[PDB]
Amino acid sequence: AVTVDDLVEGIAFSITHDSENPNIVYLKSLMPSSYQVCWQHPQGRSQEREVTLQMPFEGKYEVTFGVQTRGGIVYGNPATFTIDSFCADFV
Repeated sequence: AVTVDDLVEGIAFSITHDSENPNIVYLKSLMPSSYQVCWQHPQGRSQEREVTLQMPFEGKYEVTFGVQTRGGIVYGNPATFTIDSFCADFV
């Protein structure tokens, strides 16, 4: 079964700023598509494999990636991302 130490950014999942607008952040599962996944992120919870976040406010943010197993959901340690400047469009 998958463990906490498996659930590492760059391996089990990725977090990426949009190349054109860095206030857009893409959460993506790198697990096989048949895996049930779970995200805890700055606007709550999502079980979609790919999640888009539009973050208007400058700040430091956490994202936790979880994977459904036989024994319930296993969550990795939180990853962080930062938003460097304010984007009024996303308010």
